[PDB]
Amino acid sequence: MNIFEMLRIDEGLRLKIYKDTEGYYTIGIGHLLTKSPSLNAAKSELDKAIGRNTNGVITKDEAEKLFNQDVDAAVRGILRNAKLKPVYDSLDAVRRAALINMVFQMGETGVAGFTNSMRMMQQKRWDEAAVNLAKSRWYNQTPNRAKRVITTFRTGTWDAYK
Ligand SMILES: [Cl-]
Ligand SMILES: [Cl-]
Repeated sequence: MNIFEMLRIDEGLRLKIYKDTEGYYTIGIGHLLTKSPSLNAAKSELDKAIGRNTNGVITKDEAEKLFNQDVDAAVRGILRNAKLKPVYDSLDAVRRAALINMVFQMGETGVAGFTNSMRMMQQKRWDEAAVNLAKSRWYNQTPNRAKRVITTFRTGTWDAYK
């Protein structure tokens, strides 16, 4: 199991524009298109991204191309973030994939505000960090996905995912 397979499970795969859990236009493998309410704005953002007139539909190939770019952006975003980097560098391979999942779903930004968890993670206080991670909107809104990532941090295994 790896990051791609892991996010591919958490996000699903859709080829038609859709509303995510928050009602934002999304497509592919968790690719947020826009925060706005206009489907037009969504379509326009889609076409700009894909580089053709999609008419709100893409193929698998294109979903997968967005997915690659998004994972890559996430890694590079952690690495460039002063608060995340050190976190990421201290972790083992499984756990980094968990931090990358979070960053993917919520932005470097949303992630860096879990300071307390972050610091616990850096100290290797697994059970405590897991408890802290659970006191968040993130968990209350998407509890099953949050639990998988959380076990992941806690155990440093892929069990949540098998
Ligand atoms: Cl893009
Ligand atoms: Cl969920």
